[PDB]
Amino acid sequence: GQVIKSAVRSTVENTVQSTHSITTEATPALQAAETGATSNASDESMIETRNVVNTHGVAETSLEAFYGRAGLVAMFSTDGGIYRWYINFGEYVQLRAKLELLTYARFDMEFTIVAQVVNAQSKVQDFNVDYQVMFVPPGASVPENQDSYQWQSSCNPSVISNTGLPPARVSVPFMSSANAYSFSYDGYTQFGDTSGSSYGIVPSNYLGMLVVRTCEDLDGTRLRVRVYAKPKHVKGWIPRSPRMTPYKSRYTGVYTDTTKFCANRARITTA
Amino acid sequence: GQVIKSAVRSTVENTVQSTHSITTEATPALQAAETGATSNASDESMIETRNVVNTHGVAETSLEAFYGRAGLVAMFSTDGGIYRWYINFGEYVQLRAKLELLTYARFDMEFTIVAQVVNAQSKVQDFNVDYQVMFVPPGASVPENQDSYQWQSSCNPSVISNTGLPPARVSVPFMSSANAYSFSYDGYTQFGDTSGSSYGIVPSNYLGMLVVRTCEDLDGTRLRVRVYAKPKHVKGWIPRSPRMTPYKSRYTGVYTDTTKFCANRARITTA
Amino acid sequence: SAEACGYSDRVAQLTLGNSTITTQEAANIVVGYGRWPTSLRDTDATAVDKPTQPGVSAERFYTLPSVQWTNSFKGHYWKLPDALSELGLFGQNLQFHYLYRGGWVIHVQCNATKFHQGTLLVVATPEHKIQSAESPAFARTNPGEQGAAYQFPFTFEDGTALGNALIYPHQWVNLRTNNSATLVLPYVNALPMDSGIRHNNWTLSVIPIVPLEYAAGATTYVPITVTIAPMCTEYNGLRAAVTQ
Amino acid sequence: SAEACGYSDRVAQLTLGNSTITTQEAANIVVGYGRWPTSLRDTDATAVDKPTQPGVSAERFYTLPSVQWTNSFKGHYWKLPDALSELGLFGQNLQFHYLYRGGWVIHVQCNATKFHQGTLLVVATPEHKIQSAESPAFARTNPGEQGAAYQFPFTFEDGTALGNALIYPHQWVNLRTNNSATLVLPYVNALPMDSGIRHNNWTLSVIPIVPLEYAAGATTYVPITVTIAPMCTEYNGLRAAVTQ
Amino acid sequence: GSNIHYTNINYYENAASNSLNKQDFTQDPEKFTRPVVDVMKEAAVPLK
Amino acid sequence: GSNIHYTNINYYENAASNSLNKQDFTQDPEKFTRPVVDVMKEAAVPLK
Amino acid sequence: ESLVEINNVESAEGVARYRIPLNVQDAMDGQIMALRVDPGIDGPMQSTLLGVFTRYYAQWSGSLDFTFMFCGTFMTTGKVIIAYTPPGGDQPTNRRQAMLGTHVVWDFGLQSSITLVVPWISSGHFRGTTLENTIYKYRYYEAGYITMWYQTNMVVPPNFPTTASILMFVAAQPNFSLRILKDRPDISQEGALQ
Amino acid sequence: GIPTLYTPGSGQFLTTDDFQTPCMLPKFQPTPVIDIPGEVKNFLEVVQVESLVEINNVESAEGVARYRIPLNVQDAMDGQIMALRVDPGIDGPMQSTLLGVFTRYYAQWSGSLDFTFMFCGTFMTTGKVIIAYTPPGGDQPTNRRQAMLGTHVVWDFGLQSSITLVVPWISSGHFRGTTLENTIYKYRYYEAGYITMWYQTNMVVPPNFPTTASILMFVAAQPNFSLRILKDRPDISQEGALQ
Ligand SMILES: CCCCCCCCCCCCCCCCCC(=O)O
Ligand SMILES: CCCCCCCCCCCCCCCCCC(=O)O
Ligand SMILES: N[C@@H](CCC(=O)N[C@@H](CS)C(=O)NCC(=O)O)C(=O)O
Ligand SMILES: N[C@@H](CCC(=O)N[C@@H](CS)C(=O)NCC(=O)O)C(=O)O
Ligand SMILES: [Cl-]
Ligand SMILES: [Cl-]
Ligand SMILES: [Cl-]
Ligand SMILES: [Cl-]
Ligand SMILES: [K+]
Ligand SMILES: [K+]
Ligand SMILES: [K+]
Ligand SMILES: [K+]
Ligand SMILES: [K+]
Ligand SMILES: [K+]
Ligand SMILES: [K+]
Ligand SMILES: [K+]
Repeated sequence: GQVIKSAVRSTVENTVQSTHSITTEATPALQAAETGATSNASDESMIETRNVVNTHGVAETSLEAFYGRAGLVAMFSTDGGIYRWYINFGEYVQLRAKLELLTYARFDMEFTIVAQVVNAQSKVQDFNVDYQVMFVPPGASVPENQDSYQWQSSCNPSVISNTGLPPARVSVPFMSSANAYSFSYDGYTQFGDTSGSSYGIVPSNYLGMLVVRTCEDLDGTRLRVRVYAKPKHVKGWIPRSPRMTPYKSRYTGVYTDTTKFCANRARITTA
Repeated sequence: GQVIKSAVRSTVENTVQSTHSITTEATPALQAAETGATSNASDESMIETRNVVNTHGVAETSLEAFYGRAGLVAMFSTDGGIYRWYINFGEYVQLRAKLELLTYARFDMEFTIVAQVVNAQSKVQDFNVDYQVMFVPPGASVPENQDSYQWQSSCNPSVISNTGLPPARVSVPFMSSANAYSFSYDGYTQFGDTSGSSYGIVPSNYLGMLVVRTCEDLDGTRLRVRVYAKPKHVKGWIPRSPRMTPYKSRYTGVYTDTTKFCANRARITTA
Repeated sequence: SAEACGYSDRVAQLTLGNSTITTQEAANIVVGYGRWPTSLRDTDATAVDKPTQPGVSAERFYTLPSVQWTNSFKGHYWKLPDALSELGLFGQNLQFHYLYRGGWVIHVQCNATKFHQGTLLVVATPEHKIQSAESPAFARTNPGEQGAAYQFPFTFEDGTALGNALIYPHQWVNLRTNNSATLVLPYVNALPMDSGIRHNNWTLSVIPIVPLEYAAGATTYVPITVTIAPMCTEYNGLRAAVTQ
Repeated sequence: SAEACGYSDRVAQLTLGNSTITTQEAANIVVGYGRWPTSLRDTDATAVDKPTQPGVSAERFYTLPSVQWTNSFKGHYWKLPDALSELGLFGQNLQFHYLYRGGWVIHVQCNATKFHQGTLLVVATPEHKIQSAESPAFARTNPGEQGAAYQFPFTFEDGTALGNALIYPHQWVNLRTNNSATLVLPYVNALPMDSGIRHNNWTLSVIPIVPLEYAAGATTYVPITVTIAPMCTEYNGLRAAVTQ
Repeated sequence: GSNIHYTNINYYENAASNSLNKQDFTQDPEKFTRPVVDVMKEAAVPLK
Repeated sequence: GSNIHYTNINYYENAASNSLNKQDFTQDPEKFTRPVVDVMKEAAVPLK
Repeated sequence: ESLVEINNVESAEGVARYRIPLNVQDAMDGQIMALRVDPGIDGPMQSTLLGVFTRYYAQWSGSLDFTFMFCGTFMTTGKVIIAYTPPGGDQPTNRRQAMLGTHVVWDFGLQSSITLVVPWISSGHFRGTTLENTIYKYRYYEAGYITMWYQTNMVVPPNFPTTASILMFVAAQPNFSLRILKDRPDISQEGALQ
Repeated sequence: GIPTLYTPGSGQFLTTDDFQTPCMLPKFQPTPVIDIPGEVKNFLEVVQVESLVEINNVESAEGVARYRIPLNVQDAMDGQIMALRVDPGIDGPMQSTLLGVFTRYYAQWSGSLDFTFMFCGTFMTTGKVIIAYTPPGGDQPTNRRQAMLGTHVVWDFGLQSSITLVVPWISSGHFRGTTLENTIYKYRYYEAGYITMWYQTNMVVPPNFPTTASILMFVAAQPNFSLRILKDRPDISQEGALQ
């Protein structure tokens, strides 16, 4: 079972007045990092302190406050009036790096879609057009064209809006077949295959794809789309060592080796 | 009367721990499919099981959850500023196949209309225009032109909106003269006629038509319209064998004979 | 008394099954995330078959081949349960079942003398990916009982900072202070159970952060030994033996 | 009701672990010496280490290779635990431990038709020695999962009368009556536990006493199949795997 | 999953205007799976 | 800071539709900072 | 329960595809059939009731009921073993290997049918309904195999049919459920219907 | 229809907004929450865990060697061993630490800091060093005498291999900016001071022993530490879409 409790606080710890200490008994400053434990020396034991009723809160560092805001996860333009986006958050590094701070996490999500019409030279147009975003779960048929039958969307969820209306937005629940999404997986995607391409990816994190189209054909122009995602009701487990190297691939955590993280200085004795 | 009860559950069945069994009395594994009854052997009787408090829900497979979403039922373009659509769900296969999973069903419906203006080459236009959708019950006069008197719509329900506004939407109650809609009818549409063309269609399922027009004449362009329908408050009876062949006709279930449903494999002994 | 004065005694004895491990220079014992290994709850379980719980036949200490702390030593790591997948009955139960769940007791050993200096970080990392290569080699993702040598210690083989590996359960073997590290690890996963031949829940790393040095003429051959014991294990989905 | 009128129903189901055996032409079930398998009592035990009790991983039905009831068939036999010494986790636990103790559930199968006639004696003999030869061959004393063919059925391979083998737990498979025999056997030995690789406590024999005959033209290929399940097993003295 | 603090107030006259039903239970499938006159216990043989 | 007069009423069926959680506390970090078996008091020496 | 289109081979057309071929053997321990147990993938299960609805969803969970009915003459006897092999490797190659998994030994007699319950044994609470690999790597969810072997042999009297059939049924158990509705891949059209 | 008046802000997409919205799968029922060790509710739990400071960030030090503070037998007294600005969010040795990373995800911080040091020489190697914290106002102390006038601890190498110097929160305001960027914001205003280490006596060793040894430096937030105003971590960037 759990031998270490986790009592909750809503403010940081206060400082209590302390006095001098000349003894052979209590030695707060002496530590032993070898144990694997972080020092337990308090301010009051290292110096003489005053009373400080500290009312500073801890809200902005809660998982909900840290993750509870939208970030870009997809950005693309239609081709032939259609685009197929496989749902995954490895394309854009900012949100990706945030999620990788936890090993496992459960959360609902709010997706927001911002779309505009652009021409061949990628210049934005003031043109209102209806667009459809359809969620195609794995196993369902993905439309090949802008007018394929799958767009009937009688079972697949779809959202139809217009570039002239406010951004489209819908919430999605925690959908994994697992009991938490995994942001680090030391294993393979299947039995009987040990090729590197199938390592480090947990399939249950892939819930399908979003296919987008304009309901009718645009003449010479395309639909530009940005998809934002915002985690909600976050529950997380096992904090991880933060990413310290640039991302190189969308599906793997491969990186370029380095001999330093921070820049060098002239000498260790000059701050 | 009813000799078999139907108690309701909100979660699937739990698994209870079981032990070994060596007897001549209880023989759960032995069955007789000839009776017409599905096996009643439980997991606990076939193998030694552990306790599993299963909290998996059953909500997503309820009739309401299965049918409760919009699907395309009509799609057309005006001609001469008008279009007459006979209300029936056989044109687009996705929703059609879903409904045919039940023999009889009662439900209200939410209709959603999405319309845009397109030119002769079928290219979408950013043009806001007022359009009118009028429900003409059987027996009422159907307008011949975009400006006929029937559009006065003093009795027929009509909905007037604009391609610049959000999709139009209205609910309709369970309107059949019958006590349930029928998705399979082994009979004829009338007495004294046994021609094939009048077989397999129950007239009470046809509540009329939707006639559409632009309130004023478009210059060289047309109105493109999509109609979606979403069943609500569903009550169903007698599950049916699912469609297993492509649909060929809008009004009949005629099909092309086949000698197999799934694709072949090399041999029955290799999975 | 050790618990009376509020300190941790430097001696320790670990007894599991028919095996006993002792050390006279320990530095307390770490219990990962403050949690001891526990059995799967009926409300968390999903697989319905009655599980197999081998007990002492699998929950005991297995000692792996030793590793030499060479001059060029960058570190060494082992994947769990991979490293024991072919040792004793733990290995057999792992091979014969689709599903496995269990905790661990890890004991890393490295003694030198009061004339040597050096420091090893002993860390147990959950879901530790070896992703320094575009296409990771199976020999490095699943090195077996021999374990594998580190090639990129500074970046922890996964693109993070070695110095931040302390966020995971760990201890240090600082030659002037102790000669062993002990870690108790609970089962961690996003699932109640998983396949022991397709997924490694933990990775044990032993990394030299302060190079081994010593008074001129002292013993230069200093081995590092790892002894691991599965704890509170259970298996489901019995069939013929299958290895990765 | 079967127990009400005082008779034995001809159908039966045997469920152990993840295995279930059914028969619709049984002839009751025999419980050797009226005793079901039982665990070793603290007052009978001598080995002091905590035992391993594998449970469902080893206590389940294992089906061995079938044997053909040929025209010249004299009978076939299997030694226990020898026959399963290399099957599943039962075999693994047997190999990894010095000591073993356990019972059995044996199910012999042989179906023909109402147009065939023949009778097989299915007997489980404690300490059955194959001593027809001056120096018994290991291949015959420990035939493994394939079992061995009888060469001297009349003398039961041990110098006694076949007809008196009925003093041991047994049943008959008389084609006109039943197509299977089932025997539950408790552990029997002069010791609380013993080595599973040096001693076979029971020997299962299937001997034709009335030759297989049938209406001209009927199926001539009639197999005999043996399915055996270890029951209430425990092991002591863990070490590396060792086979005889 | 579903909320325990849902506000259900109908703004329209006809029930057809109401939102989707929120029950979603399942029932014993016996009328479809075992529509027989004579009960056949799981422990006994089906026909005798 | 935060309000003491906040109105929390859910308009939708599924909890996934709900607004962000409003707790935001922190807990004793011991399971991460001091995950050791033997308690080591701040006033005494760690190892003895 | 509904019939599995189990004999899906070139030589079998229409109704014959529901029959598992059984015949008098002249060798022992032979195999009769094999099948992946996954209810939503392309194959023998796709046209069953269970398969159709499973194909309307993205995830599933629960034990499965596989029932078999012998259809030979009253005089035809035999014993077969039906086994479920949890995932990890390939389908079992011989009876000895198959026999190590979950199984039932079936004896032909008055009660014409037998049920093999494929218990829910999975790492996660749910499994994806497709095993599509190229894009999603869903082969990760493979649920295992079901195989059938001769336990003894099919035996018949003189001049009797030396071949017989077994019908295979499948259904969901009471602990079965589905999640995430999706369009059934089998229903499609190339143009409006008239 | 209830009379309403829509206001400014209508239709806008504020990334930090918090409204209720229709669910794509209204009747979906998620998998149960199971018992998983290590649940974290607030990242303050993480920054309180000690991590190594990349303190020896000089040209000659590559990789792992950058975590080691060089110590050697002296032939002069009162010499300096190392120096560092204590600010947790600025570029430098602290930026790659746990504390540094999270501090870099925020614009303001407050609280005492824990700097722990572990000596890694041989059991026979002795020594005493003084570690001092110099509150702001001037430049880093030039000699031990000057440094010694501030907050400090005298560390004696022995059985207990480590020592902790608490850099108490001593600031004019309740919070400090996490960057000291000057050119634009003049944030040098928030400099928190320096931490320096000096030989109190000397590192002494027996015959033929290594005359050089190392000290590892750890840092973590104290229980009165907090962060405000989330911002994107400057270290995470990309020049094009990833494939
Ligand atoms: C119909 C409206 C469309 C709106 C979008 C719905 C998207 C549904 C998919 C949600 C799945 C989120 C899973 C997040 C985890 C992915 C992590 C990873 O990339 O590894
Ligand atoms: C005035 C606004 C117009 C909105 C549309 C109203 C439509 C009213 C008709 C509803 C009838 C629905 C019956 C569904 C059954 C048809 C089944 C079939 O095709 O066989
Ligand atoms: N391919 C069609 C034209 C496209 C079309 O009408 N597609 C229909 C039936 S295949 C559809 O399902 N459309 C969905 C939509 O566009 O909303 C043709 O035969 O000309
Ligand atoms: N046909 C008319 C022109 C059309 C017109 O005015 N139609 C009238 C009376 S017939 C009407 O009912 N219009 C309905 C509408 O357009 O809303 C004429 O005589 O020129
Ligand atoms: Cl598939
Ligand atoms: Cl497949
Ligand atoms: Cl800066
Ligand atoms: Cl600066
Ligand atoms: K306080
Ligand atoms: K202390
Ligand atoms: K601290
Ligand atoms: K339940
Ligand atoms: K039965
Ligand atoms: K059933
Ligand atoms: K046990
Ligand atoms: K047990």
